[PDB]
Order: sequence, then structure tokens, then C-alpha cells
Amino acid sequence: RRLLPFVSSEDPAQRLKQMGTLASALTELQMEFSDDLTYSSGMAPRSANQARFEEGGMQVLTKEDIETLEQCRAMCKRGDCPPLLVVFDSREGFTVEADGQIKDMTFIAEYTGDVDYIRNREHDDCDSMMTLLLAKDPSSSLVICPDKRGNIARFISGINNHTLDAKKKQNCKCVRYSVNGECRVFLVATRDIAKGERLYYDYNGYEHEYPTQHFV
Amino acid sequence: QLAKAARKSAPATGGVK
Ligand SMILES: Nc1ncnc2c1ncn2[C@@H]1O[C@H](CSCC[C@H](N)C(=O)O)[C@@H](O)[C@H]1O
Repeated sequence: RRLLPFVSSEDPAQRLKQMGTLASALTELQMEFSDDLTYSSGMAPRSANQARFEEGGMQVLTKEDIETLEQCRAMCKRGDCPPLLVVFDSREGFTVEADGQIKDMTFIAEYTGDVDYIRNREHDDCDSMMTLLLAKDPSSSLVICPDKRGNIARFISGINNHTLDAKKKQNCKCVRYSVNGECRVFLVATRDIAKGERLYYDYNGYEHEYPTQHFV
Repeated sequence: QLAKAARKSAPATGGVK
């Protein structure tokens, strides 16, 4: 199984419109765009992000899939964003939908924001924190915080883990891979997603730290 | 009064599929 680069929208105006929905949602939350992990003051240094600290180990991203990741990042940088649209929904808040076809195994985005110790975030009200590193020593555990800086990943919806039929809404998956010895969090399509289809993944895919009883 | 903190988590083994 190999990661696939996304196919960005052929129409330049369509890519502009897409990028604009993300810009609007970021501006709405008073956030700055960041397509990388940021290591801020009074938070975690880049040195703290070391994959050998993962309790039980972390799978390594292969050379083939790293080139795929770099290819997607270069595309984002040049202007070829993934074919995603940020759309406000009254029942979910901001959501992400496919604004083009996304085949199975296609790289969607990296989960970005500020990396901080879980110990500095135990009572943080941010509705979008994501576990980065789960260390044996709980003072070494890290969390991604897209409260001030972040990308599209933080707007992607989750499934209700309590309903009999909610698992059916899941069309993408959040995995953690080792890249140059560091922890990285990625989103990948788990099935062929059509234009307009809402992206959903399991927020409780390893731990069960996110309350989903009320999700739609 | 009591302060609680929601966190997403992802597997670090098993690949995508
Ligand atoms: N399936 C679902 N049903 C209802 N609310 C959901 C949901 N998936 C995500 N959410 C909402 O999104 C939050 C996670 S952060 C995702 C972005 C967020 N909706 C925003 O507007 O910034 C959850 O705490 C919940 O408020």
C-alpha cells in the first residue's frame, strides 16, 4: 500500500475559492495559517519531538512515501492545495468537504499547530488538540495545538463513537508516522471520496480522550 | 468550579489500511 499525492482542481479560480474558505475559517478563529508544526516559547522545543519516546514504538515513513509527502507540500507552497472546501455547518461548526474526487490512500493534509507538553494542556479549552507523542514518562508526552497557528486538519469532523451507524461516515484516517526521527500526524482517504462528500475520521483512534456522544 | 480537556489521538502502528 502506497500513499498517493492529491489531484488539485484544474481550474485556478476553483483553487482560489478553496484557499479562501480556509482563510475565512482561520480569520474567524483569529488564527494564522501554518502548514508545519511550530515549536513556541514556554511550550515544547523541537528536541522534545523524538519518535523513539513513543511507548511501544512508532511506524516509520518509507523513502517512497516521504517523496509523496514532499510532493504534496511543494504543491501546497506553489498554489496547488488539496481539493478541499471549508464549509460552515450549524450542527457541526466548521467542516471540510471534498471539492473534487479523492481516491483511496490519497494524502489529505498534515495535522499542524503548536507542539506543547500534554502536562501544559490538561485543562486547555481548545476543541482541536491532537496527541503527537505518547511517552512512558507522562511529562515527555506532546500535543498539537491549532489554537493560534494551524491548517485545514483542525476543521475536519469526527464520527460519533456511540452510535451503531456512525462508523459508516468515516472516509479518512489519522495516523502517526516517524519522519527523520520526529513524530508527524497525517490524514489519508480510506475510501474514494466524491465531490461534496464531508470528510470524517475517528477522533478516538488510539486513545479515547475526545467526548463524541453528542456528534451528528 | 472544577477545571477537563478533549484530545484527538491516532495510532502509531498498523499503517492506513
Ligand atoms: N460529527 C460531528 N458532529 C457534531 N459536532 C462535531 C462533529 N465533528 C466535529 N464536531 C465539532 O467540532 C469539534 C472538533 S474541531 C473541528 C472543527 C470545528 N467544528 C470548528 O468549527 O472549529 C468538536 O468538539 C465539535 O464541536
